[PDB]
Amino acid sequence: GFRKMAFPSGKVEGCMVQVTCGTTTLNGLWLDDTVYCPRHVICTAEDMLNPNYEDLLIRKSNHSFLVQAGNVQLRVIGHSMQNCLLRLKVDTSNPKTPKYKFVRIQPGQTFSVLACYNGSPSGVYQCAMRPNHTIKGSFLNGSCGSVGFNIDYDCVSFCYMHHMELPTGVHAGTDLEGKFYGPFVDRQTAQAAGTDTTITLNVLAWLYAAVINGDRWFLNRFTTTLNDFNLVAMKYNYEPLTQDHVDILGPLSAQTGIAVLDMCAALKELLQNGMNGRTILGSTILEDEFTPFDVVRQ
Amino acid sequence: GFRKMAFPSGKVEGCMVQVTCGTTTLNGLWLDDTVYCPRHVICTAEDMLNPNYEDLLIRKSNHSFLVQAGNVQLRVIGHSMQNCLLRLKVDTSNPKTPKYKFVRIQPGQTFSVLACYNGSPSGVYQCAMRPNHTIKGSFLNGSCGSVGFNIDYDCVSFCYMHHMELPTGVHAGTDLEGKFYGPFVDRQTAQAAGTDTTITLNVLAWLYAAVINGDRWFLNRFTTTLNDFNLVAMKYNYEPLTQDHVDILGPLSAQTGIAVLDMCAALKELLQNGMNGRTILGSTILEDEFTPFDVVRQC
Ligand SMILES: CC(C)(C)[C@H](NC(=O)C(F)(F)F)C(=O)N1C[C@H]2[C@@H]([C@H]1C(=O)N[C@H](C=N)C[C@@H]1CCNC1=O)C2(C)C
Ligand SMILES: CC(C)(C)[C@H](NC(=O)C(F)(F)F)C(=O)N1C[C@H]2[C@@H]([C@H]1C(=O)N[C@H](C=N)C[C@@H]1CCNC1=O)C2(C)C
Repeated sequence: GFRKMAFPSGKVEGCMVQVTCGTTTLNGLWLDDTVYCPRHVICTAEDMLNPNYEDLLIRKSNHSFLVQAGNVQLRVIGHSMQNCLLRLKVDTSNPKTPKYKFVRIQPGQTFSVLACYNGSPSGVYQCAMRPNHTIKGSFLNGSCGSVGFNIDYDCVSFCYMHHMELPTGVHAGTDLEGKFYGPFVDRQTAQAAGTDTTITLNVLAWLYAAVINGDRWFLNRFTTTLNDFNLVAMKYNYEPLTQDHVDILGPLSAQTGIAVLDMCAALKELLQNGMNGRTILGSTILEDEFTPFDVVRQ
Repeated sequence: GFRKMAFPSGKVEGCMVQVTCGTTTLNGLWLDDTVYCPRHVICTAEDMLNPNYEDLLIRKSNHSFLVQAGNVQLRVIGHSMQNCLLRLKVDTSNPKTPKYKFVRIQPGQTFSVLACYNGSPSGVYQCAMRPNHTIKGSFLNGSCGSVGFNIDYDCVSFCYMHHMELPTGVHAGTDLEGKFYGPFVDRQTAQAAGTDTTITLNVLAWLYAAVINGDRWFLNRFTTTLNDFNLVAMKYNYEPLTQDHVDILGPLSAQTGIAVLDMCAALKELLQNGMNGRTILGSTILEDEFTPFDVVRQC
């Protein structure tokens, strides 16, 4: 009784459309009278080596954008570029527009992804912004324009739009202002991320999830200092723990009766001695894509 | 890049309502002018061992059922009992009703669950119907009436309505005709899941996914017949493979060039010799809720 859960996607499904330029098709996000989509929709195998997007956009008209909201075609009455997105103005305002915000998420935070193909939603899953600013998604051909989001009350916080897959199989994209997460550019050329690390704050939160759910085999009577634990974190490619992070784990610490630095001693033991064929919440690996907030909500 | 993915939940979100009888509230599924919900909504510590549902139902008027679709109350116009569900006729037909059907999901097949509380959807996740007819869900108090479903093209196939949690932490419920999956009853009494077994068709799909992903340390050159693999599998509480299962794995065997029965011989050795601390797709435990359809669609 503890698993990856995505937000219900209906508020986002009502905003998904299909945007086509010539032979290139991807998904767009339709909010009020604006459609947001990745700008490389205007590209045709000049995806490579030299996308000069200013040169390629000046040569386009409104008429060269075919935007389809289901059966209906919306007419583009304007267009501008913002960073790596296009903002297409259309004559119709989406009646299904939810209360929404655009936010830029921090590494370690999680969001739900609505994977779309030809404007049509096909799956929903949870994932996280990695410390190296990639995401470990599931995106196939035609998935560009799919969005990541969180929902607070009735408000959809859009945080990700999908652009590309790196050769390691992880993914890269932008916020809804079109600025990439990480060092990447929307050009079909080989690009690497920085070396990733494990999200220590999330592993600790998931260890609290396990205690809350009856898995306590890994606890122990020892404890450790912050710097003592951080020395072990660095050896195993975990990111350092901050007093602010300890402060974030306060509510989970209270509800379980295990001080943060005690859980760190437990984690230190799991890194050093392995898990010895046992499981935690049904997993044989230390899970790092649940935030403290995700654990409390579940 | 393989991961569990749920169907987009919007088509079901627009059908979720709250149903309240006195002190007990749970979720209902509003399609056209019918609201479907577990019948134990009419109970009040009559839940204990022996609710007499026909007795409790005859003693209830339409006005005792408080049905709320978000902001607005819906008026219950009639009601009947179908197996372990109530069917509430309301005066309003749901304008958001999608194309739908009611299906009986089979052991081994997967579906998405929209977990709801007080008629408000809170999360979506994917589930397998286990061979012992339970599901390994994530349901808290108030989750009853949450539904599981698949979506084909534009049509929602409803297959599950949540009723209860068994002592091992797994969950039981019914199809949308109110017939329970498994030998369970909606009575708060001593009940236990049967012995689970492992969904072998899905473990084999997972090994194929691992081969597609470049991991093939577990392959060997032994051969096995279907019958000799099934005899070993049952010794380890694995489901035996059927004729149809071998056919279902055709696409993945063709894609990888590994004959179905050769992957069976790979699995047979894993069952008999363990993993010896090696990992498959990052895990020392064989996943059995990822279907051959999920592997095929995610490649
Ligand atoms: C994977 C590929 C080698 C093709 C390339 N990657 C690199 O060039 C890199 F090495 F720089 F990453 C790449 O993704 N693109 C090439 C080109 C865009 C993009 C693209 O096709 N986006 C798809 C949108 N529908 C979603 C992708 C497709 C497959 N799975 C996804 O997620 C732009 C960078 C303009
Ligand atoms: C777990 C409990 C000991 C309470 C009991 N279980 C057994 O009696 C068993 F052990 F027999 F299964 C049980 O579930 N119920 C008691 C009673 C219904 C049901 C119930 O409360 N359903 C909840 C619906 N809102 C969802 C559950 C709650 C907690 N987590 C869930 O999923 C009925 C069988 C009429």
